[PDB]
Amino acid sequence: HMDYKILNFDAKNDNRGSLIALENLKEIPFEIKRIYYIYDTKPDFPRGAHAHKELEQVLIMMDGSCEIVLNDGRNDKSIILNRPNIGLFIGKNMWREMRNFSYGAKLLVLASDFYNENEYIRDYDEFLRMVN
Amino acid sequence: HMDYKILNFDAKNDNRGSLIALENLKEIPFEIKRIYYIYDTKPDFPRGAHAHKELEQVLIMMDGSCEIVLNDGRNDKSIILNRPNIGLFIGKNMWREMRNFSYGAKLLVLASDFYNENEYIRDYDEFLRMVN
Amino acid sequence: HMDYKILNFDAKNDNRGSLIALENLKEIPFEIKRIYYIYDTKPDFPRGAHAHKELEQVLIMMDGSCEIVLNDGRNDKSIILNRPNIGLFIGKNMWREMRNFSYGAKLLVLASDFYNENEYIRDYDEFLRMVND
Amino acid sequence: HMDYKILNFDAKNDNRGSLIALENLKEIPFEIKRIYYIYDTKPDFPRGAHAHKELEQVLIMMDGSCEIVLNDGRNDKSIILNRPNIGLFIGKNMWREMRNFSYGAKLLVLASDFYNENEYIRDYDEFLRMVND
Ligand SMILES: Cc1cn([C@H]2C[C@H](O)[C@@H](COP(=O)(O)OP(=O)(O)O)O2)c(=O)[nH]c1=O
Ligand SMILES: Cc1cn([C@H]2C[C@H](O)[C@@H](COP(=O)(O)OP(=O)(O)O)O2)c(=O)[nH]c1=O
Ligand SMILES: Cc1cn([C@H]2C[C@H](O)[C@@H](COP(=O)(O)OP(=O)(O)O)O2)c(=O)[nH]c1=O
Ligand SMILES: Cc1cn([C@H]2C[C@H](O)[C@@H](COP(=O)(O)OP(=O)(O)O)O2)c(=O)[nH]c1=O
Ligand SMILES: C[N+](C)(C)C
Ligand SMILES: C[N+](C)(C)C
Repeated sequence: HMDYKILNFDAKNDNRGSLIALENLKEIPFEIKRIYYIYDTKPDFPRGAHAHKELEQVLIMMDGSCEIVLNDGRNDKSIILNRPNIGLFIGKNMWREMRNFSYGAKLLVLASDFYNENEYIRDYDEFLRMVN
Repeated sequence: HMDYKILNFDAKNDNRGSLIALENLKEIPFEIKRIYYIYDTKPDFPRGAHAHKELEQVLIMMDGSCEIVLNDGRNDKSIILNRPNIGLFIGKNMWREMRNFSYGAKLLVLASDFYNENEYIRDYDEFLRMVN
Repeated sequence: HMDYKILNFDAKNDNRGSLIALENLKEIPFEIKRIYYIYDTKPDFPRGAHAHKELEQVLIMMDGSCEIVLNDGRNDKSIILNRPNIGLFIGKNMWREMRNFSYGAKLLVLASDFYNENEYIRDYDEFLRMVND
Repeated sequence: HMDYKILNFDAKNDNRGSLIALENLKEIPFEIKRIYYIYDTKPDFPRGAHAHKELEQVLIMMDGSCEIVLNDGRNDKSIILNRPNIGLFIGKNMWREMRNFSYGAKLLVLASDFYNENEYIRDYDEFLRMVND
């Protein structure tokens, strides 16, 4: 019982393709203040390796695949994201890395707040002191 | 001088790839209430063919290409979206269609409000009466 | 009539996706000796700008779109490739460019012979001289 | 030692992107008679589940990732393909599956011979009987 959740999204499917709509405090359990997206990824060059005190996130794999590795201080879960109709809710005080990006994989992140470099914990031991 | 704008985004480029961050009332000229994204597109099956009174939008081509065709009531502009570091701001009282989607092209839309089927103008003549 | 053909491919479609199969002297009207693919393309960085007296090619956009521009010494013909089930045969004495690549668009090329840098014409003026002998 | 090889390809990289070239009896250790590509793949809809006495293949993920599962009648070997500059040679008397496709992932296959549905083994039990003669 870690603070993440798999979100299965409802798509409007038709001849012209698929559409997924995600709204503030409905499919998204917070108000979107920011989105960012990561592209030109490579499988040998992983990303993240950080935690956040207050910031909450929803991760959608727009293109390709990756392994999200989550850690709350004790046991740690590997979640593979590889389709656009699934999102990963990442709660508070959660260490995450993203590895094994398929070449050119495109990740989309929906953020509960504006970018704040100070509130990044980029040191795993510092994270563990903060958890305990 | 129609109510659209090309947005050239700043990317943090490094070994692990590219990251673009877009924030409420900074890179985005409104507060995000909703995002939706369109995938499994086809070049022979176009989309949109509608206008909106109040709703404002930012369009980002996450994958592949398409032609956005804009119309405000008089002259009409074709804008080709084909890279993730460019967004298209679509203002108020603007008719748009999206055609010539590359097979499997992925469009991302950032919306200034919650989904409201009533405020869709899906009739071009109705749109023109409303403009004049 | 310029020496190119649009090839419409038959796909085997099920709930697991689509398969296209291309064989020597059947859907491909030559013997594949080499294939090449291009990726990490950019809308603002076009490619091609060469011609070949002998080499026949078949072009397939596996991902995204680009604009193939074909010239046999008269006017440019643009052919948009934006789906994987269409191919473009390009015959002999054909100058070609490929521009307006969607970002990260991928092109597959089935070629009729082994790579010879010597047999490349990479100058348009050289190509017109060659076509006006 | 199972009859597969990981192929590392040399790419020509410039500011216009990357090109990989694959030739008969050079980077590909057979003569290409046919190529096929698969697209509109789904993580939950795996493909393959067949073997071939004669047909040699080279697999390349041009877009996205999948898990190739290889079996010559002993234990499964998983090989992840997730970049376009790696290929997977699959020799004779090899059962293969391809699963955990990223959504819309695209696979290119260079094949040593023309398509023969007759020469396909699409039953695993049939494959073990064949490998235990
Ligand atoms: C998330 C984010 C990052 N950045 C900057 C911080 C770094 O200099 C750079 C890369 O971010 P970084 O934290 O290293 O990325 P990841 O989570 O993929 O490991 O981008 C912003 O400017 N704004 C943002 O909203
Ligand atoms: C934009 C949007 C559409 N939809 C529905 C409306 C339609 O039934 C379906 C397709 O939308 P539609 O307006 O036809 O799409 P497009 O702008 O690409 O032409 O999705 C939602 O449920 N929520 C949304 O936020
Ligand atoms: C087509 C091809 C190119 N190359 C090399 C030649 C160049 O140095 C490099 C780029 O090829 P180039 O002709 O510049 O590519 P394009 O037709 O896409 O513009 O790749 C090979 O080594 N083998 C081949 O079969
Ligand atoms: C490989 C191949 C398949 N096909 C047909 C056979 C089947 O009806 C269909 C799907 O092939 P199948 O063997 O089911 O594909 P996979 O190996 O990806 O599981 O395509 C051809 O017609 N030619 C070919 O060269
Ligand atoms: C607790 N969780 C299983 C929903 C992540
Ligand atoms: C008016 N506009 C040129 C900025 C669209």
